[PDB]
Amino acid sequence: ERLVELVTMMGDQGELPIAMALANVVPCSQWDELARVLVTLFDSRHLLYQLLWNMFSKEVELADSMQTLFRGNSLASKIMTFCFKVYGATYLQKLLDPLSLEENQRNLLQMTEKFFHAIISSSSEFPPQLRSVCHCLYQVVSQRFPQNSIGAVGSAMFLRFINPAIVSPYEAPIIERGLKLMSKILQSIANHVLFTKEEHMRPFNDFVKSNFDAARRFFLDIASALHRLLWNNQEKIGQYLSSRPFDKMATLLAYLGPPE
Repeated sequence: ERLVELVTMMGDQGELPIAMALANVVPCSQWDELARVLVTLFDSRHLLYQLLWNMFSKEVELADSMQTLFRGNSLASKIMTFCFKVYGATYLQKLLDPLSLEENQRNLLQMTEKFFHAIISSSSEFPPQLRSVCHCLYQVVSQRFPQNSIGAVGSAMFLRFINPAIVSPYEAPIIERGLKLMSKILQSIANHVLFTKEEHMRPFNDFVKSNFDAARRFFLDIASALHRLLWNNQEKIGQYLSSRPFDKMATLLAYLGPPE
């Protein structure tokens, strides 16, 4: 059963040719899947950060200054969001899994101060396989944008790792909404952005700006086998390859063909 290696020495090809082809080509919908795949199998051959560095580099020469960066779902934010999940569903599980508008306003800060507080002093217990994913992202961003640029790491994390799990504890209205608003405050901190038109959160705009430098310290500290895809897209991930990696692809596949 050496379909297991041959198809892996295939995807893991050096230069990234069969992967820039699977990506430039594979179905828009099938990108959540292509990320589970690409990420999980480049880890195992020790070439992860050649995969991440590629997918980040490209989606950085897009952007238009880096506040559009990694927000929304291209195939690099999906890859990203995956590294985040897999590698850190423990820290975030054991960092969180301890779980009259002047009283409904003196309280949303006493917990937010306490929650955010755990966040930004728990970098000592930050998993080291993630430090390298952030370090990686960090220096790619910096290739182009050193107007902060640690800020991109910080927005990417809070938006797509913490705040997901804080709103809904499903990846781990009374308290549920009492989390969603902390989540509004905490994204405001990460983003270096104040409340304007949305004028019920106007009041916390001073809690937000009091620990934006405090949130950078911690960002700065923590940054320092399916196939069905191939077989179903083979004449197009070969017409692509025409600008012997394909011969290898086309001979391997001639030797297979999946039932379902």
